[PDB]
Amino acid sequence: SMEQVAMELRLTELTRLLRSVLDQLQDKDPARIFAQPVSLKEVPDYLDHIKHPMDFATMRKRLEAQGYKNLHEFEEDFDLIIDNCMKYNARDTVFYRAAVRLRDQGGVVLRQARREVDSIGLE
Ligand SMILES: Cc1cc(NC(=O)C2CC2)on1
Ligand code: NA
Repeated sequence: SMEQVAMELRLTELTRLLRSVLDQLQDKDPARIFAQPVSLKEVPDYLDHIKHPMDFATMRKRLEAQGYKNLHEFEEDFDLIIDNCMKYNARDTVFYRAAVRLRDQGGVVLRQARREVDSIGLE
């Protein structure tokens, strides 16, 4: 149907916006601490601590499959990256501190992203 095509166009446009958002958020992780899944070779007990691992590569996979239907779903995964890190790692670590900085700098990007999604009507 034409209606189905219209919704699919909206999803494609949301995906384009979120790709730009994801690139901007990842730029706020210059150490690439969140670029890939936490290594279970490096951290064998990780899944005993963290029930829903997340990282930028995993987000990008979902994104290019158009697996984010709205901004909320995308933000949920971004928040997992930060929240998982701040639980597993202590306050005085480069890991925890990278998450705090990503959260703070990322908030700015996401604030304007919400306006664009609403204004254009992408969800
Ligand atoms: C625990 C834990 C580890 C990480 N990140 C990394 O180790 C990437 C390679 C630098 O995030 N949380
Ligand atoms: Na902790």
